[PDB]
Amino acid sequence: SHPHIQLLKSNRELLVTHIRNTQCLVDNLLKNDYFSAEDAEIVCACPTQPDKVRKILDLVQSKGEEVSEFFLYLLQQLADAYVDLRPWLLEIGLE
Amino acid sequence: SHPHIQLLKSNRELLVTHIRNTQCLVDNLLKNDYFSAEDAEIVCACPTQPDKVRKILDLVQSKGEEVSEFFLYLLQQLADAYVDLRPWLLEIGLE
Repeated sequence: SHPHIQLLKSNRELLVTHIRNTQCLVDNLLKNDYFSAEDAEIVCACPTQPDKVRKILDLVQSKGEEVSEFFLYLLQQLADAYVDLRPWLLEIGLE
Repeated sequence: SHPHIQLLKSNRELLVTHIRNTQCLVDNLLKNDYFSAEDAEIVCACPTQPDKVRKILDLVQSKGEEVSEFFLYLLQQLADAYVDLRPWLLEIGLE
């Protein structure tokens, strides 16, 4: 079976509505040779963040289980990277 | 005065210990023409994440108030980008 692909296909709405930045995702997929320039360009053509997430998920899924697993670990990494600053960033406090 | 520079210089330890990824930061500073290739290379030479954060802060600060403000808004943006996935990513559940 493909448990990581299934995770993406089964929780699409969560991902589509709750990823507010797709550039870090594309940049990392490019750097690690999972996305081509072509793939990034296709994602670029999608105007809105939700539309872009949909495209990214569609591409990742079609590339298969290993790319899907890599994507989920990337999300984990990114979600953890700056999370411990969240309290301070409210206190300072930015517009 | 330089309130955003002061914010970086006064909360260095928080930032140095609680930023776990510097690549998104460098990538965005490069894309927006605040960092040169030279600057990225200098950050690259720092082995550990804490060492890299120190270097990034030093460079941002020396570039001045507007770059410091941009940096703080970047941290805000990045901290918000995937934060709403944090509960799900525990549930699934990755290594």
